[PDB]
Amino acid sequence: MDDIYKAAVEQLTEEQKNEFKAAFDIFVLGAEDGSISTKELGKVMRMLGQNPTPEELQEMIDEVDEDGSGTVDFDEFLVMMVRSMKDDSKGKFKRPTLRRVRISADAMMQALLGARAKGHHHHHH
Ligand SMILES: NCCCCCNS(=O)(=O)c1cccc2c(Cl)cccc12
Ligand SMILES: [Ca+2]
Repeated sequence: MDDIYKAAVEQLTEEQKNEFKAAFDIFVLGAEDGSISTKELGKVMRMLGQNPTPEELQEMIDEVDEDGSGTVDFDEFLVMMVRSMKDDSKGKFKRPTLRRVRISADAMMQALLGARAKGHHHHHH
């Protein structure tokens, strides 16, 4: 959990936090810990059209899980979304060998939000 990523979470207004909070609750649907785990990840990813395995699911969480928690909480959840945005938005550093996982974090949110097709006002974009 980098300070920059942490700041990004706090940089979110009440509406922004509320919107993400809703996704978090859904993400951890049935979660005993309340954090996004492999079980929750698999279900969420399944909706996105993915079929990752438990080992793969844990790896994903590990991507945003810097504390070695093993699960993605509210902090990691926002960080994961911010991480992707920060990349295209900035993409500073960029280690060698290139980066993998072209999965769109925004795309996942759309699946999680659902809304019977009409996910939020289309005018918002
Ligand atoms: N531009 C960097 C993209 C990284 C952000 C997304 N990472 S991801 O492995 O594709 C991913 C997608 C959806 C849910 C995830 C969760 Cl819940 C945890 C870790 C990674 C996840
Ligand atoms: Ca954690």
